[PDB]
Amino acid sequence: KKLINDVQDVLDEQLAGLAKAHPSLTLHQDPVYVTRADAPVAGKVALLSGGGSGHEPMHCGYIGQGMLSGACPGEIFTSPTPDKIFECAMQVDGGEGVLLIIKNYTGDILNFETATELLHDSGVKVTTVVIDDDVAVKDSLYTAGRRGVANTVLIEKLVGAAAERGDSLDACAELGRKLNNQGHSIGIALGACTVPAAGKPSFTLADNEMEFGVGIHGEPGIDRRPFSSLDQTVDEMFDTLLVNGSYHRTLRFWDYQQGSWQEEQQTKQPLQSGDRVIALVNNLGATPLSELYGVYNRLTTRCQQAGLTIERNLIGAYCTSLDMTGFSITLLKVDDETLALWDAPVHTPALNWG
Amino acid sequence: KKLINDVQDVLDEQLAGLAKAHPSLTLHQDPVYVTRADAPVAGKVALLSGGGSGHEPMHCGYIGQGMLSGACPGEIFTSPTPDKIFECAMQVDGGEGVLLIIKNYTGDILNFETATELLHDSGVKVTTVVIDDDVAVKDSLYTAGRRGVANTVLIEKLVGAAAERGDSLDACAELGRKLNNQGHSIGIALGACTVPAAGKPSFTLADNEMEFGVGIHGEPGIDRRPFSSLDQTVDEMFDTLLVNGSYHRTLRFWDYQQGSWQEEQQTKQPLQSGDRVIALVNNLGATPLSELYGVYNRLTTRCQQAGLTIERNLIGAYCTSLDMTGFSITLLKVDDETLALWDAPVHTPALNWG
Repeated sequence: KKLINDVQDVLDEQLAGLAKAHPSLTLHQDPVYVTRADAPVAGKVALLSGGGSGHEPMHCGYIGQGMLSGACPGEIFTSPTPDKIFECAMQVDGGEGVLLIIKNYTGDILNFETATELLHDSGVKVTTVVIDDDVAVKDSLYTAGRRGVANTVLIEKLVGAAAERGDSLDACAELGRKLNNQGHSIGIALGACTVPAAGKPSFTLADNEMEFGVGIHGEPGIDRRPFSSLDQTVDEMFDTLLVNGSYHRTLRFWDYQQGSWQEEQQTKQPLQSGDRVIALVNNLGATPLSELYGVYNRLTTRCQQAGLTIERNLIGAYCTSLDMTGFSITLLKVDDETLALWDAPVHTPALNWG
Repeated sequence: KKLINDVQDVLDEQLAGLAKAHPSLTLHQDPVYVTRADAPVAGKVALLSGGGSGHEPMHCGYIGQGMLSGACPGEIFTSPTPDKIFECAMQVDGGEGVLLIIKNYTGDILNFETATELLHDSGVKVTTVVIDDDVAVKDSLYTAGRRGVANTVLIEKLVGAAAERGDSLDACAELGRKLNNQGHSIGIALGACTVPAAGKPSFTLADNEMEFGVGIHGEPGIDRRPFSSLDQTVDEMFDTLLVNGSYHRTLRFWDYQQGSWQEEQQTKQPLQSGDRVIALVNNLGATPLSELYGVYNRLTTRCQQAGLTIERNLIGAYCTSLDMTGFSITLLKVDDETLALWDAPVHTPALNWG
């Protein structure tokens, strides 16, 4: 049961609605991508992201002043192909370079890496930010690292304010990478999503089961455990953020000066007493907004007990998984300079403040 | 399967979360209601509404500059009692009177009318606007008229901007009543919501059925019909707004000069070729945002064919029914003066622009 017409047409119809609804956005065709109406903006770093459809408002909802210059939607839960990304970046280059924000998945990484090389060869100054905030990893053989989830939104906003303020390409990439090392996420599901071309949900769950450590692509989580109460659920999530906070991994970034990928080992420290944070209680798609307030209520108690100070918050549907019933919690460690970037103007379909 | 703890505590915990999340709000206790942190604002008409919980963000998400002065939440899908309303109005009176916005339900009307008389007797200048936008009525004996649904949000914003620029109580009331006569709504459901004290959803639907003409209290609609496609669904909704737009009914308003209720026969005219409209595509709770863009896409086509011009739009979760899978469409006739009230600053948890 989905509000769609023909299955071949679902995205054409939804992107048509997006363009008609938002005069500040330009829907480009052949290939299809979205940019701010006034892109390219001369003399500022352009910010680009993209990924599968089915995460609305991520990413097209974040295109506008103080956030993304453009976004490349793909098929449902499928990365965009290098051609969209190439053309989108060429469309938004304002003479100061383009920063690509890439969520850590195999498809996304491959496609965005391919476009990056293609761009550099056409003389576009470009570098990259990889997001890998989801702390839930199944104990098995593999490989893919940590997934990029809701902290992508917070980094997009903070790096967007830096770009808009007029920071250089390198300063913007450096902030994005630093913030990646300081943001932590975990998601749960009480019910699965259904992809239009399915006719049945991603997975099934008994009435007393939750899927713990879930992504954004409808995938089952790292395991099935009992669902007992909101407080218990929030408590296991918050505890996991702490115990899985420490993380060492190899990441690649495009070095445009040398025309090659620079590998780096990077370390995340866990959140500690005394840290100041931005909290995102993110709807995965079909949870009542009221329940998210109940989650926020418990989250503040656990933060207070652990010595964490929530400085700012976002509560709502910011990075979704179609019609999945569940939510995620993201905590991102900030300071005075980062808070000032948060409070800066943003004028997008999904986030607006002045 | 709900994100709650003890059933007795659901609202206590969600309202705690609301208050901790939003420093611009003050949560008052004994009795519980919500106001702007700086209420009462001296020298301006105060706007107040309220209703059952379960419609979040309506109404507490609409408290702030340019919209509600305060709101009285009741129990899940139950009107607040006269004591909350009385105390809330007393808290927000700025010396210029209080305007109560009431959704047309048996419980809401009785409770807000009782508080109106009480306030009048305490020397508070007060009057009322009734909202009865839902054009779907079952053909049977009953007697409650038309329900107040998502047009309440648009009216609260437009009347909120007029109160904020300094219009008198009478001018704000007349604007609210005029707007009520020019707005038309209809909702459908593909899946029912579940109230916490239920453990089963409010109705069941075959996989090819929809509940047509549904409200916001999880009630089944005016009938069950086949569900075939997004387009057919939107078309039946749109067609229904037209054919049921004409409406003659009796409303009561508080005359504060005579200290009595003033009955009035009021007429709604249907939407017509050449009309300019604000369009709201409202999530009833668990519909993916992407699908709402597909609805907007079809809605624009039908509006254009009918000769209607959509001047502004809102798309998202603005007046919900817990975890109901469905949506409503609201069209409100406007002119230059009304659009300028729409474009005016509003600073609330759910609506924010500059």
